[PDB]
Amino acid sequence: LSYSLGALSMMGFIATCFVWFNNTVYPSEFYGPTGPEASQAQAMTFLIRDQKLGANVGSAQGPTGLGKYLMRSPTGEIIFGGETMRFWDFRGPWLEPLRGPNGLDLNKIKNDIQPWQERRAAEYMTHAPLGSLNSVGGVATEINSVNFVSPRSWLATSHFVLAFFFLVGHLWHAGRARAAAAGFEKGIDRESEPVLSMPSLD
Amino acid sequence: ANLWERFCNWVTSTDNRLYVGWFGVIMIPTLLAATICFVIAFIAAPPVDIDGIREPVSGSLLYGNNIITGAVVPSSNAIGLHFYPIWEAASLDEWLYNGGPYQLIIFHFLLGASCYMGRQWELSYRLGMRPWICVAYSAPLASAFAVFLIYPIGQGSFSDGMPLGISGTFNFMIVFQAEHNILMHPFHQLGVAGVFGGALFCAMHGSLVTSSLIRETTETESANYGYKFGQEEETYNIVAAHGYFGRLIFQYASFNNSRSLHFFLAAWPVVGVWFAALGISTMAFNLNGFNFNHSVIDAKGNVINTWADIINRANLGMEVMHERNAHNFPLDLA
Amino acid sequence: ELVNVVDEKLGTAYGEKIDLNNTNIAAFIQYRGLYPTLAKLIVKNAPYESVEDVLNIPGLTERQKQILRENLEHFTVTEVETALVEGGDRYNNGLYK
Amino acid sequence: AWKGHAVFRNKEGEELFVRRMPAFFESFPVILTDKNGVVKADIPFRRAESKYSFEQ
Amino acid sequence: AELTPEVLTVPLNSEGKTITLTEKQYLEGKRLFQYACASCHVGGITKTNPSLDLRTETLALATPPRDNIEGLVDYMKNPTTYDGEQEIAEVHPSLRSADIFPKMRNLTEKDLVAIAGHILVEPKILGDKWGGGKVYY
Amino acid sequence: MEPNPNRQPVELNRTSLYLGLLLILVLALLFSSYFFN
Amino acid sequence: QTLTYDDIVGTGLANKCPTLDDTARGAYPIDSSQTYRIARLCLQPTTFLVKEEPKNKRQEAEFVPTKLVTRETTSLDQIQGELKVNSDGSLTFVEEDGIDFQPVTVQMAGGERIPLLFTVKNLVASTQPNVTSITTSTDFKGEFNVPSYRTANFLDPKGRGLASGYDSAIALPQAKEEELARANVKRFSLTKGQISLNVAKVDGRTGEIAGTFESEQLSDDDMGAHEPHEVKIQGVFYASIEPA
Amino acid sequence: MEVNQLGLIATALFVLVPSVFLIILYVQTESQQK
Amino acid sequence: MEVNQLGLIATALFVLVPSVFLIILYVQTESQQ
Amino acid sequence: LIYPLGQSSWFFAPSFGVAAIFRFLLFFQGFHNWTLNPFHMMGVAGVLG
Amino acid sequence: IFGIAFSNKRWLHFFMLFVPVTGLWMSAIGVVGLALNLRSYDFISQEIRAAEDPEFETFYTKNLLLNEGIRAWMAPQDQPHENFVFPEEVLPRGNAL
Amino acid sequence: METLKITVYIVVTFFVLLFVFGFLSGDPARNPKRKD
Amino acid sequence: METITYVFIFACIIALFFFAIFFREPPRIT
Ligand code: CLA
Ligand code: CLA
Ligand code: CLA
Ligand SMILES: CC(C)=CCC/C(C)=C/CC/C(C)=C/CC/C(C)=C/CC/C(C)=C/CC/C(C)=C/CC/C(C)=C/CC/C(C)=C/CC/C(C)=C/CC1=CC(=O)C(C)=C(C)C1=O
Ligand SMILES: CC(C)=CCC/C(C)=C/CC/C(C)=C\CC/C(C)=C/CC/C(C)=C/CC/C(C)=C/CC/C(C)=C/CC/C(C)=C/CC/C(C)=C/CC1=CC(=O)C(C)=C(C)C1=O
Ligand SMILES: CCCCCCCCCCCCCCCC(=O)OC[C@H](COP(=O)(O)OC[C@@H](O)CO)OC(=O)CCCCCCCCCCCCCCC
Ligand SMILES: CCCCCCCCCCCCCCCC(=O)OC[C@H](COP(=O)(O)OC[C@@H](O)CO)OC(=O)CCCCCCCCCCCCCCC
Ligand code: HEC
Ligand SMILES: CCCCCCCCCCCCO[C@@H]1O[C@H](CO)[C@@H](O[C@H]2O[C@H](CO)[C@@H](O)[C@H](O)[C@H]2O)[C@H](O)[C@H]1O
Ligand SMILES: CCCCCCCCCCCCO[C@@H]1O[C@H](CO)[C@@H](O[C@H]2O[C@H](CO)[C@@H](O)[C@H](O)[C@H]2O)[C@H](O)[C@H]1O
Ligand SMILES: CCCCCCCS[C@@H]1O[C@H](CO)[C@@H](O)[C@H](O)[C@H]1O
Ligand code: OEX
Ligand SMILES: [Ca+2]
Ligand SMILES: [Cl-]
Ligand SMILES: [Cl-]
Repeated sequence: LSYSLGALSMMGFIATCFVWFNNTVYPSEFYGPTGPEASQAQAMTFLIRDQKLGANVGSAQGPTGLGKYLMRSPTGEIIFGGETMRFWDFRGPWLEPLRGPNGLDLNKIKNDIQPWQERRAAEYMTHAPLGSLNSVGGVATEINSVNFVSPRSWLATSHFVLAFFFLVGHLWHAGRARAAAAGFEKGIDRESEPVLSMPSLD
Repeated sequence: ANLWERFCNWVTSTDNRLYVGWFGVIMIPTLLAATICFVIAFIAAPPVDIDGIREPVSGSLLYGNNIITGAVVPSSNAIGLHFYPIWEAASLDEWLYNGGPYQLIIFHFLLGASCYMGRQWELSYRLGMRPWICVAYSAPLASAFAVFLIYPIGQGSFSDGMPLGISGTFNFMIVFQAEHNILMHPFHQLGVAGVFGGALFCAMHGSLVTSSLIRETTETESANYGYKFGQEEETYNIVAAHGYFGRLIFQYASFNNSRSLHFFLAAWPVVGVWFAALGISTMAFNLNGFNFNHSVIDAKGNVINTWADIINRANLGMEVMHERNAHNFPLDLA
Repeated sequence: ELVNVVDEKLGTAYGEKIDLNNTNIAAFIQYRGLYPTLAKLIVKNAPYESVEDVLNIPGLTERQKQILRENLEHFTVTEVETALVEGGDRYNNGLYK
Repeated sequence: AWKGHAVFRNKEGEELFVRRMPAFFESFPVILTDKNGVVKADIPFRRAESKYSFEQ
Repeated sequence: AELTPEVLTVPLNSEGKTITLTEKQYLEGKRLFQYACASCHVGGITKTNPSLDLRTETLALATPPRDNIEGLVDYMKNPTTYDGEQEIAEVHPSLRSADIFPKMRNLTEKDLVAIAGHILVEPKILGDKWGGGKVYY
Repeated sequence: MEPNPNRQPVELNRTSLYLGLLLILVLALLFSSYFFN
Repeated sequence: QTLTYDDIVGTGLANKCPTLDDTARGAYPIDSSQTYRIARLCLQPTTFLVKEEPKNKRQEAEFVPTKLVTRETTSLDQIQGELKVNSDGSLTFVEEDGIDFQPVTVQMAGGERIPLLFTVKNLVASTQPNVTSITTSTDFKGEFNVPSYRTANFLDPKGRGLASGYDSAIALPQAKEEELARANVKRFSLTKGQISLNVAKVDGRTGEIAGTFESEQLSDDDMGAHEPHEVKIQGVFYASIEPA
Repeated sequence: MEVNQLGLIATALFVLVPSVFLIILYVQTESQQK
Repeated sequence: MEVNQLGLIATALFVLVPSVFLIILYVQTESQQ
Repeated sequence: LIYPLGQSSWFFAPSFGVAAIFRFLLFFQGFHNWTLNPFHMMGVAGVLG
Repeated sequence: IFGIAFSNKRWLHFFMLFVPVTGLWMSAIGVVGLALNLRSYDFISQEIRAAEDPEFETFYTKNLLLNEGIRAWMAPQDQPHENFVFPEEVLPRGNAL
Repeated sequence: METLKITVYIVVTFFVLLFVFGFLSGDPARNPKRKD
Repeated sequence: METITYVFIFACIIALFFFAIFFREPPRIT
């Protein structure tokens, strides 16, 4: 039993990461966008908006000196700027048409963004997996109005909790199985206390 | 015997002043590496661009910090969850600017502390003990995993792991409240019950045993000399202690079974801290504290504020000010 | 003497009207008919020596000119301020709600 | 030495009063009202939508 | 304070006609707005374009005017940019684009009137909170 | 393990305490001016 | 033989400009009646040099090597603009748009870090007269703009800024202001840089050229809080020239 | 006066360290079996 | 940094005075009997 | 008792409620920087210890 | 395991009284100070350095910015007797948020 | 860096092998009571 | 002087650990 508990704990941690990051066997059409996905979609949304207003999003310098919309990853790929720099490993079908060999392609951004991509980015940015335990959607300071917690959050949180307790159960039963096999799971024999037969530590 | 047998016998020896063991052969090098890097970085590391915006934060003593303000600063947001060992940097100067020490320290620490827990199982087995001290230790250990590994994974960056420093810890807590309303989360509330209760029951048990010590000493010596290491008789009168506490409240609210009592002392803080750890580890996936913002509304529809709405105003102040140069778009989505 | 140039500009007509050479594009929402079509053309074709030069933007339809004529009273022009126009800040100046 | 009592006025000549710091606050904004508590001037943080700057 | 017929009386058109919504219409409007619109317009702002809000004064300066029932109902059928110059059904939910915004598929003309009435009544209740964003929470 | 036979008790009688404290305090009274400089 | 994003991702190649074979020693004819543009200009820095700040004015300061600490995030690319044929046969490139800046931090011996906005923003660069064909003897020389490394919203660690932030040192409520004016009053720098492009290879058939560049510009001045350093950047470039 | 700022701790430790050495030795002499 | 100039001797005496108190008491315990 | 007695009024004492106490914590952070206080730090060590 | 261990049960249980009891007593002393606003709010040396050097940043200065946000954003509703009116433009905010 | 990487890989492999072979070396029997 | 002070106190604590562990008063069954 303890061996299987350790196995299931490991599987639970793996499933938690699968539903949090993977959008292939957990399609975002059904489960909502991943955390990385929605953050990338926000950057896409305001790139589209500001570029429609006339911004040259490739040369727009943000307050820090990094590009406001576009910057380089630590290995040079062109990626979305702002805090979503952390999410540049994200890949999704609404975004890949804009990607070329060196990352996000400025000419494709300038000329080839389709209305369905603007729609999908707006949809995912506004269904980011953030929300309260009573299912108020959005950041923690948001007002009541939207009844939403992403299925990705429900599935990730539940399976981390279960995986953790199953790790505890593994330690519990593994340690007990060892003690029972060796014959001291009920306590120390007063007439045969092992430490009393050992040399002092000092 | 052969050298491998003698080596195994020394590793697992119950006679070493500090037990080594097989968990120990991983624990000892990893904890030494993490300790040595931590001490050197805490004293002498240059500023670290934690948020990936070329705005380096000084953590070390030589670079303007004291004990309260100093920290080993988390690795850069530009790295995210990427693995950043020394050999991935072009130079130590680059490694330091991007927060390489933080990853080296927390990864060696988490591995070493996991082996510390396994080592507690291992020695209990070698000594013929029951095995579950290591299960009690899983509660602080799980909490360290929550703030150094699980929260970064859920948010996509080790730049959001807890900093290795006193003021950096407070920074993590305040930002956590702004983004998850952790105070309103029942797992953190169970955590508080766990540590308030643990401190309460610690003082209670200490005071009750101390109150019923059997007279073995004179007025001019410490009563502690009334107990001798390894004596067979109990050193206090548990029947007197229960007779006191059962009258303080009522008889059936008091433990007369020492095994039951000490099981309760173990279980209450351990379970409470498990829920604390699970609070951080599930807010890592943005299932946040209760949100009652504008929950109370009058007959016309005016918002009638509650204390939850006042909490919300404080959280907003934290939200709008934190990482004041890092956000370009209106929503903080991780 | 050291001067904050943005505070200084608030004491000019920039602090009273839409400055066609400097003001961020969201300000054109204040008046009917300017956003987003004219607002984009105005920012793209800036700077202007006088407010009336906005009527010379090539390609303006006759209705667009009428709308601009009705709103010249709400416009001003001042010297281009580097701090207000760099960083693409006329298109997105870091302010949302 | 006392510098004397400062009387603040806007361009229309109305007397304005600086909101005093309560003891609770290590720092405090600069906000000026008329005698009826209506805000008339301040020192802005964000400038881009400032309406009450001393310059204006 | 109460949700009176006066509060529930809002402009029907640009020519001075008003319409008085029932309490059931007001409740229906809140429900339908949350159902179809609040993911972007919670509290009267616009998350994907915060420069444009749902404040009555903002709607009044839209082209064509949107500060009345007829204007808002038309917007939900055939939305335009703020200057009326471009039709944006391809990127904004509407009856015209119910094929790509499926939550619009079951909205009836009666439902659109309720959503419009909600947008006009709510600032009469909440004041600056409506369209104010986090500053006014 | 067997104790070390080379150990010796140490003593400082009261007069030596007084002589030593006088030496230290007078040395401090002398050198302090040069420490402050 | 054409690489995909998944071929390139994480290798460092995304920060490198295209190269031309050693066989590319041709000549690209310019038709003075045709209009041209640069469809892609790429600048890959390989060395950052910083001029030391000497105590002796009689001493001529030198540019010294530095260590890059901000990783493979340094190249300018996807730059485009008009390539004008002037009446004297010289060509002038007028930069229009592109990824034409990178913040870069290099570190001097002893630890001093030098941030700069490596850039060719608003580049205008011209060849010698009578360039009937672009060859390995063609050179481009020009000027560009170097705006403030931080833009106007940037707030310092005490919350002070230019277009936002406090305008005083609020943690020292009764300090005298005069000594803090340089830190309290943020200023936005705008200076000029200079660049030379030395053509080393030409594919006459494709209109591609490559070579080396050297540019000089000022580093970050922290919104007026201290003096900038002089920086010299050297590297390789690539450009694709097309009939427009 | 512009004195050396380390003079205070220099004087304090100059007194304290050897004085404490002597006090330790004295008191443990008194406590020895008589 | 502009630290408080009494902080060094404050910290030094804070450590030394109670530490030597304890050392005095410990050593004279060892020397007994 | 002592804390509100030193302040302007009972208003700034803790109110008796769950969320009200949470507000008290956050007030002490923003106004008093109470996490930085070494007497609070010793309290934390005693409770967690 | 740990290098040290209890050996005296009487000391062990006294220590269990001493530790949490002493901790709560210390926290009470700090709150007595806060009754008078006698805070550990700042490190003066940090503030002097940061005021003169706009590149100097620690977690200590980062937390003060959070405190300043807390005060400005919660005070009008949390202290209604003061009748605070803080215009939008004076509220401290970082970029975008 | 490459030499550092190889060195650490060898060090880690060494200690991991000690861990695995150690626990394979009759660990259930290493207790004070019933060995089986 | 501040940094020296902080590191000195820390070094004393680590030395104290060493003595408290390896030069403890040995526990003896009475
Ligand atoms: C309260 C208890 C509880 C509940 C309600 C759930 C519920 C769920 N779990 Mg979780 N889990 C739990 C406890 C629980 N779990 C515990 C204690 C652990 C160990 C820690 C796990 C470990 C775990 C993992 C690792 C995963 C889940 C997953 C899931 C989801 C999918 C379940 C599934 O399909 O299984 C599988 C069902 C079977 C194995 C039964 C046989 C199914 C057959 C093979 C299907 C064949 C289908 C095929 C198409 C038929 C074609 C025939 C053809 C000829 C036509 C579901 C929401 C999955 C998930 O969504 O992750 C987020 C997932 O990956 N759970
Ligand atoms: C993997 C398990 C899993 C997950 C991810 C979900 C997820 C969801 N459920 Mg489902 N469900 C489950 C199992 C699960 N459920 C089980 C076991 C039942 C039978 C009770 C149901 C019956 C059910 C109903 C009837 C409904 C849902 C609904 C929902 C949705 C809203 C949930 C909510 O508001 O929670 C509220 C949160 C809580 C109640 C908190 C739970 C906290 C527990 C007590 C913590 C447990 C910790 C651990 C197990 C205890 C350890 C003890 C320790 C000493 C060892 C969400 C998608 C709702 C929905 O929208 O359906 C469309 C809905 O109406 N679920
Ligand atoms: C690591 C996290 C952590 C920990 C462990 C602590 C620990 C502590 N905090 Mg700190 N706190 C923290 C983080 C933390 N804090 C942070 C990040 C902040 C933001 C700055 C604060 C802000 C804060 C404030 C504002 C205060 C504390 C206080 C305390 C102390 C409270 C002791 C106590 O039990 O009072 C509980 C109350 C009592 C013990 C009083 C007696 C209670 C009686 C006996 C109850 C009888 C109940 C009765 C039977 C009826 C029950 C009915 C039922 C229905 C409810 C304790 C040292 C308090 C303090 O320092 O006090 C001096 C305090 O005022 N903290
Ligand atoms: C390079 C540099 C400078 C690095 C330094 C960087 C840095 C950040 C350093 C941190 C500085 C630091 C430590 C700050 C903390 C400061 C701080 C707040 C101190 C609190 C001081 C103080 C007086 C607080 C008052 C409250 C108080 C008394 C707290 C005491 C807490 C305490 C010591 C609790 C005990 C903890 C503990 C691990 C006990 C172990 C006990 C033990 C061996 C049990 C085992 C055991 C159990 C049994 O049941 C039985 C039967 C037996 C037999 C047995 O053995
Ligand atoms: C003026 C007038 C009218 C005057 C009238 C006066 C008068 C005559 C009054 C008569 C009384 C009366 C008629 C009515 C009373 C009115 C009334 C209901 C008042 C309510 C008072 C009230 C609300 C009290 C609440 C307090 C309360 C009951 C708290 C319970 C707390 C609690 C969780 C308790 C126990 C739970 C538990 C498991 C504790 C264990 C803790 C623990 C680990 C202890 C350690 C420990 C335990 C041992 O057990 C022993 C052995 C040892 C070794 C040991 O370590
Ligand atoms: C960097 C680390 C530094 C570590 C700290 C080192 C601590 C060093 C402490 C040294 C103090 C020694 C003092 C011993 C003092 C002491 O024990 O004296 C008494 C001692 C008598 O010794 P006996 O052989 O009688 O032994 C008796 C025993 O009990 C002594 O242990 O004589 C000497 O020690 C001889 C040399 C000192 C003679 C000094 C006399 C000075 C007269 C006063 C001068 C001042 C007035 C001048 C006026 C003009
Ligand atoms: C894998 C190896 C891991 C080794 C890690 C090193 C562990 C260090 C443990 C503490 C050693 C020092 C103990 C001195 C004190 C000492 O020697 O105590 C020894 C003492 C033994 O108690 P007894 O019951 O034997 O004593 C009874 C009578 O003698 C009392 O008069 O132990 C305790 O009292 C336990 C409670 C205090 C436990 C204090 C824990 C402190 C943890 C460290 C906190 C400070 C960190 C600061 C960081 C900058
Ligand atoms: C995000 C995905 C949205 C959803 C869902 C809805 N709206 Fe929207 N709205 C959105 C944007 C990006 C804009 C600006 C579009 C532009 O470029 O001009 C709007 C605008 C409006 C307006 C006009 C506001 C004004 O001040 O003139 C109205 C009246 C409006 N939206 C209403 C509305 C309704 C009723 C919705 C649900 C049925 C709805 N919107 C959904 C973004 C999004
Ligand atoms: C900051 C300044 C710090 C300065 C610190 C100076 C430290 C000085 C340490 C002095 C050590 C004295 O060393 C101490 O000697 C005495 C005798 O003298 C020994 O005592 C031994 O001899 C005496 C006398 O016969 C016996 O009664 C006793 O039973 C026996 O143990 C102690 O076991 C030892 O601990
Ligand atoms: C990650 C790479 C490792 C993969 C290894 C996969 C395991 C496949 C079989 C490996 C077997 C290892 O071989 C193992 O080591 C030595 C070799 O004689 C033996 O030696 C051991 O025997 C006895 C068992 O009572 C011990 O008390 C003794 O101290 C120890 O030397 C083990 O009994 C044997 O089981
Ligand atoms: C034994 C390890 C000692 C720790 C070494 C610290 C880095 S080395 C240190 O680096 C500084 C910044 O570049 C230099 O200014 C300084 O001259 C140099 O000694
Ligand atoms: O990094 Mn640290 O803190 Ca998590 O939210 Mn997003 O990111 Mn940043 O903001 Mn809020
Ligand atoms: Ca050449
Ligand atoms: Cl922050
Ligand atoms: Cl962002």
